[PDB]
Amino acid sequence: VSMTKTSVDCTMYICGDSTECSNLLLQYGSFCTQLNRALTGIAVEQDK
Amino acid sequence: VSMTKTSVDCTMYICGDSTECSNLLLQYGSFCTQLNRALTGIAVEQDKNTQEVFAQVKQIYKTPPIKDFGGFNFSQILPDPSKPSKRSFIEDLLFNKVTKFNGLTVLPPLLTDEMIAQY
Amino acid sequence: IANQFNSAIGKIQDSLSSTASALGKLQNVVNQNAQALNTLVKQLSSNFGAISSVLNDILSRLDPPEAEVQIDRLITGRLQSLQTYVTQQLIRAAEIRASANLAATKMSECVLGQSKRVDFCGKGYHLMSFPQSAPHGVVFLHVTY
Amino acid sequence: GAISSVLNDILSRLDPPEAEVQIDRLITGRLQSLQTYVTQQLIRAAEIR
Amino acid sequence: ALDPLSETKCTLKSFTVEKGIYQTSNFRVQPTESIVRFPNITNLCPFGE
Amino acid sequence: KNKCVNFNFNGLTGTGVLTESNKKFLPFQQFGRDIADTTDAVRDPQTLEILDITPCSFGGVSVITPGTNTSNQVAVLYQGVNCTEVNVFQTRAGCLIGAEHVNNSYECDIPIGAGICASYQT
Amino acid sequence: KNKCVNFNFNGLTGTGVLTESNKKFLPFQQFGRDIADTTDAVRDPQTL
Amino acid sequence: QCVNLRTRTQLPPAYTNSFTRGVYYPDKVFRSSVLHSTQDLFLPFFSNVTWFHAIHKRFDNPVLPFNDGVYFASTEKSNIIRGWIFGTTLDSKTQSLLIVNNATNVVIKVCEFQFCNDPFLGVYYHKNNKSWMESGVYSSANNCTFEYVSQPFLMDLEGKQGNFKNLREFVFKNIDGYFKIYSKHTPINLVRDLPQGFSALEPLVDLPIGINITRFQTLLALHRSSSGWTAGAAAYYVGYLQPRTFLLKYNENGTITDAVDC
Repeated sequence: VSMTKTSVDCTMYICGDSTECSNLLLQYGSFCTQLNRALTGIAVEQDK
Repeated sequence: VSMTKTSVDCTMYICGDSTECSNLLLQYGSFCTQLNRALTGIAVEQDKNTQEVFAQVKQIYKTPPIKDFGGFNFSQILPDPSKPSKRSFIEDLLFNKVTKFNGLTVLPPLLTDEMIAQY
Repeated sequence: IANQFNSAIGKIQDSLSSTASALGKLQNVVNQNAQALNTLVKQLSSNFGAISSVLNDILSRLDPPEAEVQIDRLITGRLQSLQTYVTQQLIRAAEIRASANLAATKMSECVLGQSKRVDFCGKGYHLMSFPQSAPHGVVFLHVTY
Repeated sequence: GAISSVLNDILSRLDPPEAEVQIDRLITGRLQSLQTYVTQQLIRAAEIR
Repeated sequence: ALDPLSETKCTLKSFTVEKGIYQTSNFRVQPTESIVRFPNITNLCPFGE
Repeated sequence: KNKCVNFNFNGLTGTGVLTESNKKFLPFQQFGRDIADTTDAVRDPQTLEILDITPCSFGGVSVITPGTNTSNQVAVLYQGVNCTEVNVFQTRAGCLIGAEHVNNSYECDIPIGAGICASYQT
Repeated sequence: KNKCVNFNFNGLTGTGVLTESNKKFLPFQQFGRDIADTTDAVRDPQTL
Repeated sequence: QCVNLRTRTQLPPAYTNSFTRGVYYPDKVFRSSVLHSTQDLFLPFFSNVTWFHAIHKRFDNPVLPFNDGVYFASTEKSNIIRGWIFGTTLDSKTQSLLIVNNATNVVIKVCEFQFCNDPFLGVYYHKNNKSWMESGVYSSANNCTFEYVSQPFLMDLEGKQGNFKNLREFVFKNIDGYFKIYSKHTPINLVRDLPQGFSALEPLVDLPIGINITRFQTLLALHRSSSGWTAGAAAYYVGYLQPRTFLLKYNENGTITDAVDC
């Protein structure tokens, strides 16, 4: 019926609390926000 | 039932009038071609999804003028001929409650809204 | 029974003419496609590790062999933006198809006939159902005893 | 394809002009690793749906 | 490039073609002129001095 | 104006069609952008006038044909464009050339879009 | 100990909760690791 | 030059609030009925801003820093506040800037100006033909490298007591050598320190000077009908910016109407 919810911050997974790596990631665009929307949309479906 | 039909020119989106970009893009192969196949395949499904639902009848049936149904009033769901689009009151309320250049074009649907109301 | 039917019809006009979140299933489809398209266009302003996002600014500042390296970064990033968009729409096109096959199944069992299936053609004992069109979808008015 | 898999090992060892080339390789690899995960979960969730 | 019927056969990679509709290319209007606009270039220095 | 041309302004470049507009720029504003951070207007630097930047026309090209066994007569569709290059009929899908329009209605054999279809007959 | 802090244990950079180890170890061990190849523990170079 | 003015007295470090003041157009881009964000230097709303006052024994004009840009809200009954000093050392040792309003035009110069212990705009000889115009700023200038004059306008320095009616807000920062200014003019009813409202600040100029700046100081108008100078009645606020993320609500006609601090 359901699956285990998950949520993953793109930054901490890639840039382990590094300001340099983070600033290099902003120029890659909204790839991070898209991934958080998808996982959040999955978790909401498990409750429905 | 359906989604918006879209198509994206993979060359125009990446290489915005840049022959230098196009010559480099050719070294990636048919990555450009495969994307237009998937979106084209999606667009054909949105027309089948509409035919599978509404086109369940082989012939059109019309409502009679003498609307004597034993006290049942189907006026709010039957089409209003006074409107330009021959839709019902409820069909109009549902439409009101609902609301570029970089190679991105929107294809129209096969069946227009007037055709759906006829079914 | 006729007065009960005509009165229930009137309550629908009161609901759909005032409530906005009733058609959230259809509005989420429109908003989902719009965000994916706007997100696809906003990624053109991204550099992907290059000196700039614009090709002419790269071509009008740098040499060919230095620009071909940086131009390869925009292509690699912009190409992934399409795969991320096409792969999503393929999944969105599967949820819409299962919902469409369902609606085609309900138009046959509920409208074209009387269904003994519970909670498939409305809550209660199903008598008949009337369909209504809508943008990118369909509405069923399920009459029940 | 980088010198090391750790981030601080490159941050404390190489300069930004030389580290930026290395950190970009990790991001391209670690970013695809997420897209492969999120894409598969969306397909798995469709079976659960 | 002889006719659109041949552009189809090159797209499908088949000398034979079945009935239907087939997307072959992307029409694009090529620009005619090239406008250049810049504000007035007055306020020159008196180099004759 | 009213012509697909290239743009090289004081601090902006691009390509498109340029027309007048009713937009109210401020005295210090040079150009505007849309919701998607894409340019759609510009103030001429030598004349304080606002000008809309319409994109140049583009669209996919698709052919309408029966099978090769039947014949080789073919029609052509230019998606999402009025008739510009030029037996021709405008639709909500685009400028259709190579096919005749009829006031009669028949069954759909070759879909086009917006309620239009095609077929090879007498 | 028992505090989120930055550290440099003879080059073993990182950040996290340092606390006493209730785990065994080899005589020649210098540190430990988890399944993720992440530095899970460390030996101080001055007080082993 | 070196003599400290008779009306010199040190005011304390007061503080007050800021409802939504310190909001400007970060670029010359037009928008219409949208809501776009930005990442630039602004004032955090509801922050602590220093307050300063003047009156005919308390003359307030000290040295202040210019770390990451500043903000001005010059309440003015009589346009007492005239100009602003900028630079690092603020003397003939190295290049520095001056922005002087001589009641006819915004005179700007960049020279190694000679520093005084308390510069001011001297307005003397009010016995006949006062005229409330220009007449102890500096004493030498060398190696001037820049100049600028603005549109023609007319300001007045006639004394007026009581509470304020007009307010002129200004902004000052220097990024990559370019010195940017934003400002406006609006009336008010100064019932309190500052008003609880919102209004955007438009750009004024953009000078490609190309120097380092770390401090500044204000210039005020003194009457006299260095010791013998009548202090003025005025009040001015000071702020300091920070790199915060904001939202900007543009109306149909392109005028900003509201904003949000993220």
